[PDB]
Amino acid sequence: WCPRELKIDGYSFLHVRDCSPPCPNMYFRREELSFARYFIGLISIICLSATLFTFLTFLIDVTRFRYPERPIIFYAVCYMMVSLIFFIGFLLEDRVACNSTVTQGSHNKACTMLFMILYFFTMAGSVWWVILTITWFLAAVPKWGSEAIEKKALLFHASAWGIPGTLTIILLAMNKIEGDNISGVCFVGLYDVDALRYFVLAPLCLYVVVGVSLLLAGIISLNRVRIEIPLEKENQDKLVKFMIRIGVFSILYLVPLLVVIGCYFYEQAYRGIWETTWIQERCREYHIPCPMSRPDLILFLMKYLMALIVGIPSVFWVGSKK
Amino acid sequence: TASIAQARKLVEQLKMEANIDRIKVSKAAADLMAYCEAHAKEDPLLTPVPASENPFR
Amino acid sequence: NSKTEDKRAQKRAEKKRSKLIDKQLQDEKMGYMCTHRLLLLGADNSGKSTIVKQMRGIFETKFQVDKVNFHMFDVGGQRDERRKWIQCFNDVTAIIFVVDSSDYNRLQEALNLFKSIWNNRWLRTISVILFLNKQDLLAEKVLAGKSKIEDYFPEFARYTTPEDATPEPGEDPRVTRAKYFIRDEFLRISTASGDGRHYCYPHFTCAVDTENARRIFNDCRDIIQRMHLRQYELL
Amino acid sequence: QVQLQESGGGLVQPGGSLRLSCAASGFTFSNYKMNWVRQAPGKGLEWVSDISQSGASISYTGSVKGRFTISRDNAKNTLYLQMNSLKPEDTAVYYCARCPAPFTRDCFDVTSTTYAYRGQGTQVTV
Amino acid sequence: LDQLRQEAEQLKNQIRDARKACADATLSQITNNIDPVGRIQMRTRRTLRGHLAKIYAMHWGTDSRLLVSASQDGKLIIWDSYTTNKVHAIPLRSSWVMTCAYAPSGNYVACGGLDNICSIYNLKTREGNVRVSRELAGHTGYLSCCRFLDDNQIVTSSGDTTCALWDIETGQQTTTFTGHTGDVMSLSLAPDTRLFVSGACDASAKLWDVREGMCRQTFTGHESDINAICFFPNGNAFATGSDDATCRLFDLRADQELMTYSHDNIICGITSVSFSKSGRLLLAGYDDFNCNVWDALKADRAGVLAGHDNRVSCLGVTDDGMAVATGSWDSFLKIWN
Repeated sequence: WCPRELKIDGYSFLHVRDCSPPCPNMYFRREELSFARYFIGLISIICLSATLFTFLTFLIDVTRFRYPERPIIFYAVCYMMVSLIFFIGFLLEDRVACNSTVTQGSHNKACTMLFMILYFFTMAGSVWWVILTITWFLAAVPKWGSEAIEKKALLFHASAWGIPGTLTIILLAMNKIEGDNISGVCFVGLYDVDALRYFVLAPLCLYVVVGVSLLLAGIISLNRVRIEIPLEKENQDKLVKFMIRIGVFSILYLVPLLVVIGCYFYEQAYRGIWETTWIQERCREYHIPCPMSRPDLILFLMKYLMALIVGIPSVFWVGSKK
Repeated sequence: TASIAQARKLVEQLKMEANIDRIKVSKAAADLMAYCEAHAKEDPLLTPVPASENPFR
Repeated sequence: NSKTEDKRAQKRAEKKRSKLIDKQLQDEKMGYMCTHRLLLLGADNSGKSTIVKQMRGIFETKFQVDKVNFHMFDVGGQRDERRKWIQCFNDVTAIIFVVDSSDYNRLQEALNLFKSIWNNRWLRTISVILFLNKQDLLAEKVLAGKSKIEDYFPEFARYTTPEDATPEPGEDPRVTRAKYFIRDEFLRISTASGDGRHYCYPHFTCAVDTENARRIFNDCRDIIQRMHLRQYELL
Repeated sequence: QVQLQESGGGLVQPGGSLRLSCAASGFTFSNYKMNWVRQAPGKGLEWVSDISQSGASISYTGSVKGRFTISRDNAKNTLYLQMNSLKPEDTAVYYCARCPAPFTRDCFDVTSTTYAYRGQGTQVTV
Repeated sequence: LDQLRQEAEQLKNQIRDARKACADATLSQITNNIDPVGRIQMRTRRTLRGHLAKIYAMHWGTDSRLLVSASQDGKLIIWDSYTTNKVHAIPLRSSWVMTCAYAPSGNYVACGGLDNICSIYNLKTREGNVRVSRELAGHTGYLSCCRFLDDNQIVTSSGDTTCALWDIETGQQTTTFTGHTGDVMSLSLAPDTRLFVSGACDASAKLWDVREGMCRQTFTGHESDINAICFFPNGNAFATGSDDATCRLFDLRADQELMTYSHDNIICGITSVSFSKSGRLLLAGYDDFNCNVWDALKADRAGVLAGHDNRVSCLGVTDDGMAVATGSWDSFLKIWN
């Protein structure tokens, strides 16, 4: 049934009303959380600095970044919003998210605005990478110059902020915002089966598949030139380096995103087993009527690492130092 | 060349010699620099003007 | 306040007129940059009119191939001095240089004109779609034997047909040797100064050819690709 | 004022050796490419030879390839052209034309007498 | 016909000897006590963008407010220097324009070029549209520079060594000026409108009067084609820019070359030449993407003004000497103060 200490003055826990998930050792005992906490600190300095140099690049001059390769800056800012959110979660610990049960629902301002920034900026960063793929597609296959691509750019903005904008708000209609216990942030679907499957997996998967399709189209339209040039003459030692550079960029961004997607599928696959195991092994000590897999620390820490690290490739595309 | 073209050249060269009426080079340079110093006060580029005076602030 | 209101009304009317003019310029942007402009150079007897015939001071003709427009200029109203107005044709994408292969007296001055076009400061980044007009007259002249190449080019004796050359199906080797000698003579001064940037595109055409527009279209596509491979570091 | 003086030439039997001298007054002669251009009777203007600023790159019309030679002296501001083993069609009026640009290797000298930077020339009769 | 050249050489030698006897001291050592101009930095106050292709010529007019610029699209755009507003955008039937002029009274605008036709347009219409008011033909070569005497007469320099004066309502030439051997490339009118000079492609600048078709005098001393010319505000001197990297200031009264402005560092050729209101500042737009300002008294390069992505094609200075307009081949007009 429902434990007496997990009561509020209605959440989604044990499929019954007015029951809340615990805090902070429901699945992980020991100081391991803090250990993971220290580890995420070791990753924060990896992100908070890296594309900050890209910001320094955008603090050097503006006119260099033409629109076919411009949305990388919007991608960088949209993921450094996520980076600073995880940093302030580190600062505000479980105090921000555990008042003691979790901070579920739209009651306090701690989870609400933190979610509004995040979910929106994570989705915005994904859409901005999709937009960079759009610009590469339109600057590779139909050979659009870097002045007739900006005229539709506002329309792309209408799909780069409005599309997350109608998703960062529609989740509030059902009040599906929960705090995170591992790091101390607020997000969606950490304890639901439909809040995160239909609102995180589907958009990211659609973005990944369209990005891969249009980027393969761009790389094969560039391979057309790669096979046109050296058949006649020329040494063919310049565009090949550029294509392997863009390929390393694509892999170095896309692999962590697919790892995040796979970890999310792992969560949706074994969430039922995890909650059943919790029910079975915390029933005698809590004298609740009793009606086998444990979650892994290493791969959750790795998934948080992937979700925090995907802002790397924007420092890749800064080129030679000047 | 043609007789007409060189005839025109010769008659022009002789016609400019009918009246020449030149001036001393030193005196002409003095007149030039005198004009330059006389009209330098209201020149908007030799001396920059404040933002109220020029309309290109 | 009424005078100030009228002044602001006139200012907004002027701003609206400026915005309408800017909108018209932006509308004309795509139409102007879609077209390709070509300039024809050659001698009086070079026959720089037979190039396009089916779709036919300054002689301008327009022809469209495969949703690509081509303006084609034949400025001949000026004097023989060329060092001044040839700077006007800097935004053109190609130069169609038509050379009469049959005549040999004018071949040297055609070579000198092409060298001057290639080495010009304001024509440095312009690719030349070099033609070789009147192949049949050249063929009859060289098979007749009345005129000899060595009378005007002593280096014809120490020359042979290149292996890269692909002769037309059915002809004696002499016509191929002569026409590829002229082609190599133009290409020698075409590939001596310009380090990339612009390239020569030799072709062989006659007075009865009916597909020169296709050649020009393909060559302009290649020039456009190589030009787009310039601002970007890819090459 | 720009001026070019041509000396040499005249009634010369075929097969002889003849030197033509072009002296430059006005401009800096050590900075300009220079061409030699002849006009035959009954024909139009045609280019014969050229020489660069330092004399590194020279070229000749194929009708006079090998036999003709060209040189220049920047200290004297005077250039020379020597013909050897002459054939009788070389009779013509010869001009030294200046290449009208400060630092180039190309220009336009074959014009119907409307050119400016060209001396009066010498008539070589054979 | 050799004897005619013989007395031509005799009179040339007489002219040279007379010029040697006339001059004893140059302007360089005369002006030594004059304090220098000082380092002047003209920032790009305005940037007048919007032309589709390269710009060739511009003019200011009596009011220092309205530019006009001709571009290879076939567009004459009439700007407003104060607010950067395109007042008009006249299209052309021939895309190859090479010069433009603006009348002293803001009524007419002129253009022309490789079509060998001078087109005059009204900047007023009761119907509210800009129309081709007049087409002027009779020039075989391209038109290089046009200027307005008044609303009635226009003097145009063409590519066939001819400068012609035209009456607008008549439509035909009234007085032609010939004598140049090469193409005339620039034209400048006097403050009192009585005289005007034309610099050609033979290092010759010929001074003419607009009443009778005679050349008053010829100025020589350059080495290549003359690309620009401009009178002094006094009206007794003029500076010519050429391809030989030299700007030469000449005196009308002295019939002699006065001063040379050049440096061993510079390598390209001058395209445009203009003065300031006082006449001390000579602004010359070069082919090395920049413009150089000089003092007309000591030949010292006071400053270099850059900011163009191509060669500088046209330079202009307002009649009150307030701002300098530069137009290059990168379709960008710049106002400097």
